[PDB]
Formats: sequence, structure tokens, C-alpha cells
Amino acid sequence: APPPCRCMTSSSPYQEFLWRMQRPGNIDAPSYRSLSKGTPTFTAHTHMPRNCYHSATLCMHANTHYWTGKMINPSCPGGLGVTVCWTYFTQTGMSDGGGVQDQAREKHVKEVISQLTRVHGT
Amino acid sequence: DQVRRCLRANLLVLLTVVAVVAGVALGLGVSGAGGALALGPERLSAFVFPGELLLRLLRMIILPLVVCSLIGGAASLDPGALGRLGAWALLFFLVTTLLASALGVGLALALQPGAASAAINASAENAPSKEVLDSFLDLARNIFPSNLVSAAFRSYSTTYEERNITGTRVKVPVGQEVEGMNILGLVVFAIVFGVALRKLGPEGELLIRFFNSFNEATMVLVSWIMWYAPVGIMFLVAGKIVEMEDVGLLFARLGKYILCCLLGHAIHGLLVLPLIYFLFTRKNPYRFLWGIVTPLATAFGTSSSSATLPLMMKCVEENNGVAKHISRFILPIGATVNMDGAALFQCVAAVFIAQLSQQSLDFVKIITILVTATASSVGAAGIPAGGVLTLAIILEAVNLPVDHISLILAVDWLVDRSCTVLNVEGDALGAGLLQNYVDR
Amino acid sequence: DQVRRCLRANLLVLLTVVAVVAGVALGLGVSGAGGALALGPERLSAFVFPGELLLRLLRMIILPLVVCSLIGGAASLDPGSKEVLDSFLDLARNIFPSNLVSAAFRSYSTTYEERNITGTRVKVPVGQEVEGMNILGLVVFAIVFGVALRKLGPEGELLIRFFNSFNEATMVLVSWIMWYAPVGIMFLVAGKIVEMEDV
Amino acid sequence: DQVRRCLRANLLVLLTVVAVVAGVALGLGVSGAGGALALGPERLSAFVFPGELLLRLLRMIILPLVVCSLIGGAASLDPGALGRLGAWALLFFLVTTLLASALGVGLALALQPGAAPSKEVLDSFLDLARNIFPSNLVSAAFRSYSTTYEERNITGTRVKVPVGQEVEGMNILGLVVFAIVFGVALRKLGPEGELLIRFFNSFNEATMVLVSWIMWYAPVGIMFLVAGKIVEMEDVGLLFARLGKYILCCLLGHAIHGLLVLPLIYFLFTRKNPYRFLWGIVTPLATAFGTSSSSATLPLMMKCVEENNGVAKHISRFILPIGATVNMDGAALFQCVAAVFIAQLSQQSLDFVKIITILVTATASSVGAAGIPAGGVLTLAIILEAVNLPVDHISLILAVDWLVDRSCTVLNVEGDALGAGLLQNYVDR
Repeated sequence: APPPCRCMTSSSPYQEFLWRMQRPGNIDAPSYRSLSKGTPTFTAHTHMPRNCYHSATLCMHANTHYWTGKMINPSCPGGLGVTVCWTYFTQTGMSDGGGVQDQAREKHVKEVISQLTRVHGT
Repeated sequence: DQVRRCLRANLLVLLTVVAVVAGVALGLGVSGAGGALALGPERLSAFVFPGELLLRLLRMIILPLVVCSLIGGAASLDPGALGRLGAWALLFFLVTTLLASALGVGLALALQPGAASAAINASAENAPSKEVLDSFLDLARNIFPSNLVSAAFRSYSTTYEERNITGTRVKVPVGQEVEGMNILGLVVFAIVFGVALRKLGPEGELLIRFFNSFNEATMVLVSWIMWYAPVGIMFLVAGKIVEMEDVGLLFARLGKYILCCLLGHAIHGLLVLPLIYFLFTRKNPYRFLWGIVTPLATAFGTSSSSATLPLMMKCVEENNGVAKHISRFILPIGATVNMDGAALFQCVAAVFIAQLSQQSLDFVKIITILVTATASSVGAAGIPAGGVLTLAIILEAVNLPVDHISLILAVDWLVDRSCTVLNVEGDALGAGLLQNYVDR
Repeated sequence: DQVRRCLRANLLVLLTVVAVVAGVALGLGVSGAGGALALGPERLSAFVFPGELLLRLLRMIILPLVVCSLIGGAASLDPGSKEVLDSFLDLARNIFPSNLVSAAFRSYSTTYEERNITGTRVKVPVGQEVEGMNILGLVVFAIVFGVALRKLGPEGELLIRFFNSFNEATMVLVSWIMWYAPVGIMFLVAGKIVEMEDV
Repeated sequence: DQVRRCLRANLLVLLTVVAVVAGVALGLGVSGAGGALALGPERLSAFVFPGELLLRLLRMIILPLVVCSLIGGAASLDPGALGRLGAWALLFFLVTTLLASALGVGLALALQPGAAPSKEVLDSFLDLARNIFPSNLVSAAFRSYSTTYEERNITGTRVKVPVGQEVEGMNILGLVVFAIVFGVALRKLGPEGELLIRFFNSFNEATMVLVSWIMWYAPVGIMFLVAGKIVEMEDVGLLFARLGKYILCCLLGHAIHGLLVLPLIYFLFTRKNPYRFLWGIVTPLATAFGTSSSSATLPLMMKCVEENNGVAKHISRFILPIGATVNMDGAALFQCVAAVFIAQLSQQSLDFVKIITILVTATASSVGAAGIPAGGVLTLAIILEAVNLPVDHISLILAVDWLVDRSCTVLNVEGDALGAGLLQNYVDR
């Protein structure tokens, strides 16, 4: 039901180098090995703060749900004004100050509470 | 009258315990005669706001207090003596952590929380995991923070870039600085700056006077906040009881896990640490506990060891009078290093998760889960729900399923408070042993 | 001459008045011959840049000039869209900022969204510590810290002298900045007259 | 024998040089036995971690060190004398940067190595001016300013308007300016500012103690940095066969500027031996080559210039922090050579006006560049947009960026130290 994701890697290595150089806490220049090469492919981040996107929507790729949106800060992952994708859940024990990943986390735990209470009732 | 003098002397602790009791009663009354549904979300926010105000007041004080106290403590003692004292403190911290972890594993194996497992009750997707080596590199990076100002409000954490889902996933790791105070890096920098200041001389003397005066002013602010603290504790307890839904129904099958966690915490806090204190100092541990009641209740209300650190420092300073330098050097380090209750929680939770999925525990698995719990308790954040990330690292290291993590987050709100109480108690008891040792 | 002394002593206020008049004249000159749409926003930004520079210089000194001299005043007096509830809660949260360093460059605010799409369209308020600079929390902390220094005996005298010297240095920077000001007010006035049109 | 005593006296120099050489050797040996393909990701990360640890250790202390040292240096001299010294310092910096840019353009033209939102150069200059005067000191301690273009008008009239926002960085230039102004103001006061002067001097001395401990740790981090950078290569043969002329241009320009031009300037203005000064500052040069950042080697440069060479404390603590940001000859030569190489790649002719714009924009970019690894790559986009013919395919410049960046760092820190020595002699006269 969600639309397919259109979240490709950087078209040029220079753009990837530029956005990875301006990330918070950057300490060293990224290596040329770590930069994406060849034809662009689907990519997804495992964490994204809420202050990087105005809004996020669900998308489907390989029968897996992802969040998609447009970045508003060059220091945010993916660059500036680039449509990027990130996972439905963030890393365990990690928070992004609200946002879609957190809202998914509380949604899942409340679903667990509801079904476990129903199990108790039975 | 003697009773009047007794209440006047112990007025704060009686106010704190009455505040805790009244918060429990008010939460039960509001939940029974209403709850989050009878009154709207705006009324719920207005009801729970004073506790948030207390938490913000306690969080405002942490940074200058920790920095100034550690600078003064490191600059007030010789480098060799400071190194020996730190070695003894770390030995005590790891010994207590191993004891708590072993007790938790033993209780979880004896009582079998996950034996029944109900009806599995797990699927949407799988949350991303963090590698063990990446977590240790993150800890080593948080030590010696790259930016001193940026470390005051945000900390480094590694993320991953899931590339080529159909194309032989590689999971390239990329790191960034995320929100959350970097306590450990500030602690390390303060200790190093203090020893450098002592190595300097008269210039170090001037800077020592500056930081000591700043610490004294911060203690005056702590004294002012400690009087408002009972109301915030009451409202925290009441709001957290009201917000959480359908009491008892959740516990009817989680009772074994809750009993394991709280019984381990109670045994470690009433039979292990007091025993160590009595065998090393020959004093009464329960007098120390009576002195430190209200930091313990503050920790229970706030569920954050960092938030209750100033109150614990003050109560250790005035009552059961540990000297200022040794207390102000020991308490900040243990507030981010010594976490016995957290380790016991993570061991019990991991064993319960393993028993949920019907997996063997053998011997080497138990040994490595104990070692990883101990080695990952250090460097964990003192914020509420700070043990979830370390538990996830433990689960990744032990090769256990992660999808049952939602059951741990289901009821962690109370046991996390118990963990905070145990951690601050371990801090205070370690300070007591070190003070008794330096008295001799 | 007495008139020469009057001109020399009150140079700053007359320079400010002349700067306002010249800024008005330049604004009408640009908005007349040439045209305000000929240069466009790209050149308008460079035209109004000195005013932005003056504003940046004024904003850079707010935090020390407040925190210092508020600690000074408090320690020397000596004993003798957003709803109403959410705005009040934001004001209360900004008074106690919960992070001193973070309070210097951002402030708490409440934003509404429809994330809870289940059932009716319920507005769920969330806070995210938006970009600000938070006068209130720094002012309250500085006053409280000054009172605490006053409560301390001779121990806080070193801190009082430190903050007083910092305030004096900040005042020196203020005096230096206010000499550059007339160019800033001139260009700000010219930009405001160019941007709008009422004649 | 005196050999052991000499080795003990020069243990730091020997340790750092051997660390660099052993890093090169270890990188070559590991690359021969697998080239990180046998190592794998986790082992590769564990191998390259100690260099990152050294970099974080050196970046931890740069802010308080720069701030306190600049306050103390600015408060140690009269405003007229400090103004004259600063005017001479910026004149020297401008002349050296222009000479480096001209040498880079000429050498790239002679050897011919060649054969997405935009950013206006006026907006880049305004961003530099805004970064000179920050709007928030605490915010400027960990982030900088950059402009952004967005379409906010109607779709019928689509024009790019510039909006401002804060990007991650360190904004060392604004903090440098504020520290200088604060020091001048503190000396303007009488006995009132003496307490603050003593406070900042004590804080700087403690930071120097941390500097001593970190530089004693440094050689292992330098070795692992060099080894990790060498290991990360993919196709050495094809990369060299493609970029050999460009690498030769950059390295030859750096060597000519650092071994002939700056020593000649120092000898002409001082009538001394510049190579004795270079021998004094070998260790910070090796640290700059190891870490590829002028800010990380700034404390070691200040200590070596103060101790090994006869340079006054105030002169060094005032000149070196400024030159570590605004005086970047190696970055200028890099950017000029890369711009000419990219222009020759696309078969675009460069007449006199394009060369003049390249020189001016390279000087401005070197002023605006940051002392961080691969710090000169970012302003190459500004220069290319200034020429506006070389569309930004800087991806071909990379994969050899670490070595040339290290050479740029060496040239920059050398120029800073030589200027400090020249100004010290001019003050002594």
C-alpha cells in the first residue's frame, strides 16, 4: 500500500564527500573506499533526528517499510534538499527526540501491551 | 520535647517519604476515579509538569557541579595518591558489578521468569542493531570528546547506512554526534585538567580557588533546589502511576520477571553492599542508609542517577561526614561508572529473553554475558531508560533474539527506578568505604 | 569655543541623527532612480549587509553583558497557534532551561501535529528545543547565582571580581561597537525604505 | 658516548620521524598482504582507530588553547604596536598566499596535468564576513554559518533568494577575532583586567600541560593514521597512471614554495639561516604531515617556536593562532593547480581574466578554509563557481586527496612559523 521508495545513493562521489564532511562530530576526511561507486542503489539510514525533516511518510522497498523525506540541513544525513530513506525503527536504546521512528516505537510497544493484556484475559 | 527536635532535625526526609506516599496515593486515586481518559492530555501535562520542573532543575545543575567538583578533587590530591585511590575505586566498582550481575543471573535461572512464556506474543520489522566493536569504539570516542562545548549537550554515537538491500547488504557504519550529555568525557577532561592544575603551581592555585568558589555557589543552588524536591518527587510518582494503564493485568504474567528484578535489587542493596561496608569499616550501614534516604527517594522519583547526584553529594557531605574532596572525586565517577542495579536488570532481562525463545544457556554463554554486562555497564548514560542500549549490546554479543525487546520496555518504568536507587546506593557506600580507609 | 565643545561632547547622538537622515535619503534615492527591483534581492542583501553586521555585533554581546553584571547586580544589592496552557508551560520551561550551555543558543518551544491519526483529529503537542537564544533562563540563573554568591562569605569575592571585570571588558566592547553604529542604522534605514513603499 | 645523549635530547624528533616512516612501511606491508580485503571491515576499523583517537585528543584542546593564548597575546602589547604587528602579519600572509597561488597556476599551465545546488561567490564572501563576526559565541564554538537558496516567491517569478542557516564546523575565525578584541579591551582597563589576564594565562598553561601529554602520545597515532590512509587505496596503478601529472604538479609546487621561496624571503628579511628554523620546527612539520590538519599541530608549533627558536611568547601566541586559520599557502597552491587541471580536463581555455579571478578567489578561499583534514576541498567548489566554466566534478581530484592535503598542511604550518620568526626579528631589529 505505501508507494515504492526512491532513495538512491549519491550521484557523484563529491556530493557524498561533502555531506559526510559536514556531519556533526566529524573528525577526519572520509576515505575514497567508503564512498559509493558505480550505479546508484537503494540506501537507508538507521537513525535520523526529527529536526532534519519537515514531514515523513512511509514507503515500501523489498517488502520492508521505510520512512522517507527531504532534508533541510546540509549537516543532516544525505545532504541538503535530498530525498533520503531511513528505517521504520531506530537503533535499540537510541532516540531521535520524537519523530516517526519514536512514534513507531511507542506504537509497537502499545500494541504489545494490548495483545499481552488480551492474552491475560484469555 | 525530644520528639519535636527529632522532627525538626529530620524534617527533609520525613517530607520526602510523605511526598512519596502521597504521590502513590494520588496516582492510585486518579487512576481509579479516572486517568488519562477522564481528563484530557492538556490536563495530564499540567498535572505532571511539577515533576518535569524538578527534573529540569536537577539537570541544570549537573554540568557545572561535576566539572568544578572533579577539577577541585583532582587538583587537591597528589597524582600518585589520586591514581591509587582511583585504582581502589575501580576495583570496588567492578567487584560490585560482578556480584550484582552474578546475583541477577542466579535469581533468573532459579525462578525461571520465561518458563511459561504465555503464547510467545512477539511481527512488523526488525530494529537495527549496533555491533559490539562499534559500541566499544563509541565508548572510547566519548572518552576525550572532540569538542568541549559540544560535549556539554550532545554525544557521539555510531549509526549505519543499510545499502543494497537486494544487493548483498554491507551495513556501512557512519557516526555522528547525537543529543545527550557526554558525562564521561567531561569527567575525564575535568580529572586531567585538575591534575595538570596541581602540576602547575600558583597559577593552578588561582584556578583552584576559582573552581572551588564556583562549586560552593553550585552547592548553594543545590541546597535551594532540595527543598522543592519533595513536591516534584510526589508529582513524578503520581503522574507516572496515572499515565501507565491497566495495573495488575500487565503484571499477571510478568510477575516472575518483576519479582526477579526487584528481589535481586533488594538483596544487593540490603545484604551485599551493607555486608561489604560492615566487613571493611565495622560501622552500621543502616545509619548511612538513613542519612542517604532522600537522595535514594529522589533517584526513585526521577529514575536518573545524574539528576540525583547533587543531592547525594550534599547528603554525603553533611550527614555521615565524608570529606569534601574524596566525596566530590568519588561520587561523580561512580554516577557514570558504578551501575549495579542496571547490570542486574540487564542480566535478568537477557536470561528471561533467552528463556522466552527456548534457548540453552550452558556455561560459556553465562560467562560471556556476565563479562559483557560488566564491561558495558561502564559508560552507560545515567538518563532514564539508559539501560536499553546496553541491554541491546548484550543481546547482540550473546547472539539472542531482539524482537522480544518490547516486553522489556513494557514494564521498565519501575525497575529502572529501582536500578537508579541501587546505583546511587552503591556510589554512597563506596564513598563510605573510601572515607573510612582514609580515616585510618 | 563653547559650541565646538558642545559638538565634540555630543558627537555620537548627532552622528546617529545624521545617519538616520542620510539613510532615509539613500533609501529614497535607491527606490527612485535605478529602482528597487533592478538590483534584485541578490544585490539588496549586499546593499543591506552593514546593517546585518551591526545586528550581529549587537547580538554577539547580549549573553556576556546579561550574565555578567546580572551576577554582579544580584551579588551587590545586599540585604536591607500555541494555546494558553502550552505557552505558559513553555515560559515555565524556559525559565529553568535544564542545560546552561544549550540555553545560550536555543530555547524550548511547543509545536502541534496530527501524528495521532487514530480516531478524532487530536492535536498532540511536542517540544524539540528550537533555535533561540533564551534570555529568560540565563537571566534567572544569573540572578540566582549572584544571590548565592552573596550568601557565600569571602569565598565568593573572587567570583564577584571575576564577573565584574568580565562585565567591564564587555562594556568596553559595547563602547567600541556603538562607534560603528551610525553606518549600521544608516544602511538599515535605507534597506527598510527601499523594501517598502508608501509614497 | 655523546650519541646516546644526543638521541635522548632529540627523542621527540626521532620518535615522530620514525613514526611517520614506520606508518608508511606498515601501510605498504599491509596493502601488499591483502589491501584490507583480507582485513575486513571490523579489523580495518580497529586498525585505523588509534589515529582517530589522536585526532580527537588534539581537537579536544584546540578551542581553549586558541582563545586563551590569543587573549594573552593581545593583552600583552600596546594597541598601536599590536595593530602594526598585525598589519605586517596580514601583509606577509597576503603576499605569500598570492605567490603560492601564482606558482601553482604557472606550474599547472606549464606541465598541463589535465591533458547539485549552486553557491554564488558574493554569498560566499558575505558568509566569510559573517563568520568573522559571529552572532553567538557559544554557538560559534561548535558550528559556523552558511547561506542557502530557496524558492519562496510565486512560480511565475522563480528567483533564488539567499537564506541563512548554521552548519556544523568550528568557526575558529570569529573566535580568533573575539579573543583579540577581548584581549585589547582587557589591556585597555587598568588593574581591573589583571585578574582576568592571570586567569587566562593559568588556563593556557594547564592546556599546555595537556598538550605535552598528548604530544607524547602522538607518534603511535601518527603511525596508525599514515598506515590506515595508505591501506585504504583501491587501484594504485590506474590511479597513478591517471593522476600522476597532477600529483607531480601539486607536490613540486609545494616543495618549491617550502624549500626555495619562503626560505629566501626569511633570509632576505632576516639575514639568518631559515633552515635552522626549519630544523627547530621539524617535529610540528612531521605532526602536520601525520595528522593533515594545521589546528592539531598548532600547540606543538607554538611550543617548538617558543623553545627551540628564539621567539618571544607574545609574538608566537599572537601570530601562530591567526596564521593557522588565515595563512594557507599550500591550500592556495592546491586549489589553483586543481582548478587549472579541471579546466584542462573539460578543454576550456583560460585567458588572462580567468587566471586573475583564479588567483583572487584562491586567496579568498585560503583565507576562508579551515584547518581540518580535506579542508581545502570544500572551497575548491567556490573557486570553480567563480570561474563558472569548471562544473564541479571534483570527484576526480579525490582518492589522492590525503597525501596532497598532508603536503598542504606542511606548507601552511611552515609558512606560519617562518612568518612568526620574521616578525620576531623585525620586532628585535
